[PDB]
This record gives sequence, C-alpha cells and structure tokens, in this order.
Amino acid sequence: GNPLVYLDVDANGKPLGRVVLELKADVVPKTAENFRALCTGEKGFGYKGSTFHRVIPSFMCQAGDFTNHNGTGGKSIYGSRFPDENFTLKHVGPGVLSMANAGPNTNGSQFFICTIKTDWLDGKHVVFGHVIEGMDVVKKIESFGSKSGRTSKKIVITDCGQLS
Ligand SMILES: [Cl-]
Repeated sequence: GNPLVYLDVDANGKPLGRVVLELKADVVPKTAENFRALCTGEKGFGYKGSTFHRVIPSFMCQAGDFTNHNGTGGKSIYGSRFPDENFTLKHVGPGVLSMANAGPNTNGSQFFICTIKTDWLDGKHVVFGHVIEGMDVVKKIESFGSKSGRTSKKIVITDCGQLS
C-alpha cells in the first residue's frame, strides 16, 4: 500500500515527538516517491537535520529546505525542480501534507503541513499526503510560529525515515 513515513522533531534541542505521514502514491506517485526518498536519505541527501523555517499559526508549518534552511533552497531526487503532478487531492483541513512552491512546476523538497483548511491553495500546490499520527506535535510546532513566519524556537527534524 501507500508509504508511511516519519519525522522526529525537536524544539530548542528537546524532542516534541513524532509526526507520521501517509503518502498518496496511488494518486501522486512521483511526488510521494520524492518525499519518501528524502525521508530515508537513500539518495545521499534529504530531510535529516533540517528545519521548519516558516511557521504561521492558524495556517501551516513549512519545512524541507535542507540546502539553504530559509525557503530559497532544496532539491528533489529527480533534479532541482519537478512538475506539478496533479491537483486531484484538496487542502481539506488540518493535517494535509502539500508541496511548497514558487509558481507552477517548481516543486523541489519544501513542503508544508496545514493546521486549517486552506482552499485557496487548491489547484496551485500539489497535495500528496496527510498526518496519520502526531497532530499534537504539529500543534506544538505551530505554536512556535508567528504572523511573519519566523519561528520563536529552533524546530529541527532530527530523524526521519520510512515505516512501511
Ligand atoms: Cl523508530
């Protein structure tokens, strides 16, 4: 079936717990595979040790820039950027996992976990999974964000990988 992956997250160097994500490889196989491989690190790079650099309460928590740690970087397993696969899945509510981007066909490695329904992103960002377990951890991360997106604690993915 669809992959299950995990992110273990610290805030200011102490663990918050684990976020478990189901990746909708049946719907968006290419997008799911990129994220899966970046969690395992099997290509020699990926999310381990990187940060949630942009977190906005009552919106979303954004991560995945493992090259520049600031929203300008990241790369996919395919190359620097890859196409929007489809917009079939929608930003239905809290726990949606979706690709950050800088316009059409600019997916790399950055992603976000929604903490509310974000319908205006439908048709613009590729949704590719959702939180199975660990919304409590997501709410903790969210609580360390701000209107500007600047975090008030350093939020680090210490470990990540594939469960099934
Ligand atoms: Cl484990």
